This record gives sequence, structure tokens and C-alpha cells, in this order.
Amino acid sequence: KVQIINKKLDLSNVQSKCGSKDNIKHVPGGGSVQIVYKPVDLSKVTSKCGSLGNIHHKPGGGQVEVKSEKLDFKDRVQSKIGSLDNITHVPGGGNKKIETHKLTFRE
Amino acid sequence: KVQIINKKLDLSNVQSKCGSKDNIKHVPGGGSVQIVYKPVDLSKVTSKCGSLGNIHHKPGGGQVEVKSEKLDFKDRVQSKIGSLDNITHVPGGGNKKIETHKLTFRE
Amino acid sequence: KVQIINKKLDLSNVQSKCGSKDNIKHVPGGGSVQIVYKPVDLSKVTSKCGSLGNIHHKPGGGQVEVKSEKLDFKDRVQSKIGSLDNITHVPGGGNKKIETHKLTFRE
Repeated sequence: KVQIINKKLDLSNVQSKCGSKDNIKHVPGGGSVQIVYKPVDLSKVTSKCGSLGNIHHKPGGGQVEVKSEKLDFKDRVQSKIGSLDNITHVPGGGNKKIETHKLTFRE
Repeated sequence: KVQIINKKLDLSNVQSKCGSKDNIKHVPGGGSVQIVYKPVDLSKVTSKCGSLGNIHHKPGGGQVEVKSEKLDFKDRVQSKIGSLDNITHVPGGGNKKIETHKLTFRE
Repeated sequence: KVQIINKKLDLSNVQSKCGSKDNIKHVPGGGSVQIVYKPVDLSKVTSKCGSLGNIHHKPGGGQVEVKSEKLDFKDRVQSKIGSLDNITHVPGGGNKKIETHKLTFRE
């Protein structure tokens, strides 16, 4: 009766880089709406019920409401732009990622 | 009775780079709506019920509502643009990704 | 009866870099609304009920409400821009990530 087990994950939710490295840029001249909706939502619902069990699982969702009624721009909207986002994203390293995962079993 | 098991994942939800490396750019002259809807949604619903069990699983979804009523631009909308997004994304590294996954079993 | 187990995760929710490395930039000339909605939401709901058990799980969701009624820009909206975001994101290190995960079992 020699029992030997190596096991990584049995019941797991792994979420990496969720809503990540994000640039949201707005240059309105006039009358502009920008909307960004990033729900990162995670649920383990384990449920045991019965016998007239009245379960009402109701996660209210998000709401966005916009009402513009009176908007007038009588004369002038002018946008003179030179330069957005001068980005040198320079990864210059000759990196070494050594990832040892070694599995020795002598029975 | 020599039992030996190596096993990585049995019940797993892995989510990598979800909604990732994202650029959202708006240059409205006049009267513009930009909408971005990134729900990253994850559920393990384990349910055991019965016997008049009345289950009401209702995750409200997201809502977006836009109402513009009065909008006038009587004279001038002008957009003179030189340069957006001067991006040198320079990965210059001769990287080494060493990934050892070795499986030794001597029975 | 020799029982030996190595096991990493059984019941786990891991969330790394969630809503991460985020730039939100607004340059309105006139009359602009910017909306960003990042809910990072995590739930382990373990439920055992019954027998006229009336469960009302109701997480109110977020609400966004915008009402503009009187908006007039009689004469002039002018936006002269030179430079946004001069970003040298310079990772210059030849980094070494040594990740030893070694699995020795002598039975």
C-alpha cells in the first residue's frame, strides 16, 4: 500500500493580466462621451437546496445612464494638435527565464 | 499496491492576458460617442437541487444608455492634426526562455 | 500504508494584475464625459438550504447616472496642443529569473 501522488491543481480559478496594460485616451473637440466597461467577474457558486427552497441569486449588473438635453455650440470649435503619445517602450534586456520543473520518482 | 501519480490540473479555469495590451483612442471633432464593453466573466456553478426547489440564478447584465436630445453646432468644427502615436515599441533583447519540464519515473 | 502526497492547490481563486498598468487620459475641449467601469469581483458562494428556505442573494450592482439639461457655448472653443505623453518606458536590465521547482521522491 504505497501511495504517492504529486498533483498541482484540483479546484482552481487562475486569472492573470486581466484588464491589463490599457491606455484609454480621449481628445474631444466638442460634445463627446467615452465609455469603458471592464468587469472581471469570478464566481464559484456551490449550491445544495430543495424542499421548497426558493433561491433567488440576483447579482445586480452595472448600469450606465446618459441624458443630455440642451446642447448648443453657437460659433467655434477648433482643435489644432501636434503630437500625442511619443512612446519609446524599450525593453532592451537580454533576459534569461530559467524555469526548472523536474519530476524525480524512484520507486 | 504501488500507486504513483503525477497530474497537473483536474478542475481548473486558467485565463491569461484577458483584455490585455489595449489602446483605445478617440479624437472627436464634434458629436461623438465611443463605447467599449469588455466583460471577462468566469463562473463555476455547481448546483444540486430538487423537490420544488425554485432556483432563480439571474446575474443582471450591464446596461449602457445614451440619450441626446438637443445638439446644434451652428458654425464651425475644425480639426487640424499633425501626429498621433509615435510609438517605437522596441523589444531588443535576445532573450533566453529555458523551460525544463522533466519526467523521471524509475519503478 | 505509506501515504505521501504533494499537492499545490485544491480550492483556490488566484487573480494577478487585475486592472493593472492603466492610463486613462482626457483632453476635452468642450462638453465631454469619460466613464470607466472596472469591477474586479470575486465570490465563493457555498450554500446549503431547503425547507421553505427563501434565499434572496442580491448584490446591488453599480449605477452611473448623468443628466445634463442646459448647455450652451456661445462663441469659442479652441484647443492647441503640442505634446502628450513623452514616455520612455525603458526596461534595460538583462534580468535573470531562476525558478527552481524540483520534485524528488525516493520510495
